[PDB]
Amino acid sequence: DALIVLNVSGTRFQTWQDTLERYPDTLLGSSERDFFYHPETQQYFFDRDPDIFRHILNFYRTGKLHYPRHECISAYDEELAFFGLIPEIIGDCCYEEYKD
Amino acid sequence: DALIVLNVSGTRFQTWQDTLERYPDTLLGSSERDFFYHPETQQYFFDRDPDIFRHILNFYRTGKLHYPRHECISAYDEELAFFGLIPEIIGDCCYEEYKD
Amino acid sequence: DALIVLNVSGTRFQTWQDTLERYPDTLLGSSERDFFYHPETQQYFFDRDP
Repeated sequence: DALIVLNVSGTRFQTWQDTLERYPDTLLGSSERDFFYHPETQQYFFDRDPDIFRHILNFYRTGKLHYPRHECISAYDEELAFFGLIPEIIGDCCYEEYKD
Repeated sequence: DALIVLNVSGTRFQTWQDTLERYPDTLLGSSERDFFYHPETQQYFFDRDPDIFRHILNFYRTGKLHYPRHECISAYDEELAFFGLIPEIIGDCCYEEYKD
Repeated sequence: DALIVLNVSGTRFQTWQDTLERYPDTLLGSSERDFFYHPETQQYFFDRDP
């Protein structure tokens, strides 16, 4: 029973190994996180926008992702492409409004 | 009393013990808070997003809660279910807005 | 030249004395902040919505 502290260009978060590494297909669930890991400070630094990463954390928490309404799409698209998320699992209502 | 420094999937929050205990029938008021107690780190990890936790703490502050207009309802009702919070207590104007 | 760290039910912030105490009419600019001050932790705790 261990949880790690990972920071994304500022605000940090606490994640369990099983929750974060249950989707090996995405870069988050692979070993590339160790590339972003910084053992010198015991932190996993991603250096990205610290609001969409929160949505990705909620998605991994529940298995379903939602799209922020005030973060637009040309900021959401870049984050979902950099993080390698699947854009076809982002909720049901949120999927429709994001597509619209 | 004491301002317990607890973080919920990221940033931390502190609030008095009695203010937390004003709703003992809820998960936080009852002994489930001790079940989430982490004496090794002196925090109460809920594995829940801090955004909805802010509204939950606002509810534990007073007799009224408010629902923001932007975030999706699904995650909000999920957080309501996990915290054991009743859904017919979420303000009055915000209640009808959530209803529609 | 000194700035204080004040926390409001969680997330904390850094404020200069002149900026925070330039409006004495409001409770923030008065001495009641010392009532919310916690010298035991060197923090000014308000415990409100952040």
